[PDB]
Amino acid sequence: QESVKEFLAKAKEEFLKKWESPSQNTAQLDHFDRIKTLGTGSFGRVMLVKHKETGNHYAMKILDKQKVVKLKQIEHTLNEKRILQAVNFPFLVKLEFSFKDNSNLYMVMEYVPGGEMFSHLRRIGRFSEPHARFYAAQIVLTFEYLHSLDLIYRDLKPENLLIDQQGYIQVTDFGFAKRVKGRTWTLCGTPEYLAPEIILSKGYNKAVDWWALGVLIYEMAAGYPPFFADQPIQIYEKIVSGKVRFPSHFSSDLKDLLRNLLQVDLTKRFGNLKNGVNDIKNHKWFATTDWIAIYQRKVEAPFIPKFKGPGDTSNFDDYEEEEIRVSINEKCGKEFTEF
Ligand SMILES: N[C@@H]1CO[C@H](CNC(=O)c2ccc(F)cc2)[C@H]1O
Repeated sequence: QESVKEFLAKAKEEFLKKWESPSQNTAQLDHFDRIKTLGTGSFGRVMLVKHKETGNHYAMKILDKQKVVKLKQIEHTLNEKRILQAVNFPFLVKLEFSFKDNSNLYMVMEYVPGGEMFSHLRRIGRFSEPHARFYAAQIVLTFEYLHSLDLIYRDLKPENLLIDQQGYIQVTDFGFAKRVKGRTWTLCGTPEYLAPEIILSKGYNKAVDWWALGVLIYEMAAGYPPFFADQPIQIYEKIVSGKVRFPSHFSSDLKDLLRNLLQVDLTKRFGNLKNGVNDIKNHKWFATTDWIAIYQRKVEAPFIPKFKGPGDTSNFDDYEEEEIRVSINEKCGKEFTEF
């Protein structure tokens, strides 16, 4: 379809111009008031902040340079910021500013007050097939966009899908995203979502994102993931086995799509065949989906999150509030020169 082809050609031109000349140093810490911690991690946290002059709210991701180095995430952190400042798509959280100081790296993103898909899924138990299909269609279009730019995402899971005020998805956390034209080798991702070729230490490609979509659709429609077990070693054994059990309430069309996404042989997996993404878009499970209307945000969403305004944090959870310290001496300057 020439209209999709010309869309993706323009998308790649615009991405490459920003990729080749990344923006740097577009804000500073004392232009923001700190409001609340929204999430934590091994080397960083995300905080709700308010810009002092405009009053706008943002989600500020703060990474400690010394911890990034110790946990061997330097390349990944540079990938994350360089990719985020270059992309533009309706279902991706937008990077608004970035900067660094003696101690930390900062990525200031749009704030999405509806919270994570994960919270809403675990509260209701499972989504109906139409509800799962609405979110799945947005991921299919997002992966078509990213893959056309030679980007692998590598972190699909319900916690990384935020729900906006119109009920649409915004994908966040580009910590494992990478520009890859062929194969890549790093072990990364949450256990339940890993493709077999990652578990087996192979050189793998963008087909791992389509496997992860299969896991996400199964979990949305069942309420639990397909390879669930109590410990990672047992999860990994189930993933590599080539078997799955579907609930009887799944439609036949859903089962068929999932068998083709959760295909252990990556050379036979939907999304990775000669027709690429069109084997997924044209599948019977998606027959009711108007792909253009989803992209244009014209479909009424199945669920509108409840929140009081752009400063409401009620859909995120509570964490111990810790200082943001900035040393008087510069740390790890060489490693993060390009940030
Ligand atoms: N666990 C670590 C700390 O929290 C990170 C993920 N959270 C976001 O990316 C985010 C949250 C809300 C929002 F409005 C925008 C972005 C993760 O790396």
